[PDB]
Amino acid sequence: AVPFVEDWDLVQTLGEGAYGEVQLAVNRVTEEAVAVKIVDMKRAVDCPENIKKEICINKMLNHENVVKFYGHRREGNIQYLFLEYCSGGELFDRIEPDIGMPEPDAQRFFHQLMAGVVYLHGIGITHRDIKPENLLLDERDNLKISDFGLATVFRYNNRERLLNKMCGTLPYVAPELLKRREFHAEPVDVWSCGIVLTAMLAGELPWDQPSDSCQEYSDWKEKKTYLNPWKKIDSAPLALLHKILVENPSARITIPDIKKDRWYNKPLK
Ligand SMILES: C[C@H]1CC[C@@H](NCc2ccc3c(c2)Cc2c(-c4ccc(C(=O)O)cc4)n[nH]c2-3)CC1
Repeated sequence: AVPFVEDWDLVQTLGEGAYGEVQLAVNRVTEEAVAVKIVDMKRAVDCPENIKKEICINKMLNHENVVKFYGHRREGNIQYLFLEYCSGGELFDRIEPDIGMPEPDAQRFFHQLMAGVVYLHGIGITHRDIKPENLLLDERDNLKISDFGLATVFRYNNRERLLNKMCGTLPYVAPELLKRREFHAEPVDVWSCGIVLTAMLAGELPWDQPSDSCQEYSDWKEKKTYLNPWKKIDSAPLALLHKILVENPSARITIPDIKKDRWYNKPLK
């Protein structure tokens, strides 16, 4: 038994918000770095319930493109979650405003993103809030899906549960969430991934939200890809977006088919 190995020093605030804050912790002995999410179980139906679900889901996660879950510590009202420290930071910061990033980097990040999503969907888990700020990068620039505070189970005992809860982030949310009472979970995550792809290649989001009243969204459905925000995206990745950002979730391309898309399998480019 090595003394002090259980002592972690909080040396930097990684993130802060409703949930509370995320601090970088370094092991007193080994100097190992991890991310510690601090969530004060206040209110009632709030944290006490929400944080418990987030924990159960994290305990199911084990994939190279998903933030690792080390464990959790509860000290009365305060709840501590020991998660993977990704020194690379948020993919969000790798996105140059109005520019994006080199197509090959985006393709690489997109490959890793799909890998993570396939994994989650494979074990019946939907994230429900995929966006650049939740996509982390490690020291080698490997994409990691993070924050399962909005995640939930959509498949259990081989039976799919349709969803109806409106959650996520408007710019990334699928249109069916704003138009239908119930919807299939998977196409919703594929959609947000497409908006993330769009952001990586153009450095701007296509619309405030996917609805009629939204100008750019209507233009997209009218295929006005000329000059408009899609003007900055090469034709190959654009052909993929045309298949992902499809109004009808039933007609939307699935991940197995995205894996077959030409740009997706295009070397480097
Ligand atoms: C304070 C300044 C310097 C650091 C910057 N942040 C970069 C950064 C670097 C490494 C990070 C995170 C952010 C966020 C995070 C997480 C993380 C894991 C899991 C969750 C979650 O489960 O919700 C949230 C955040 N692990 N590693 C990191 C912000 C301004």
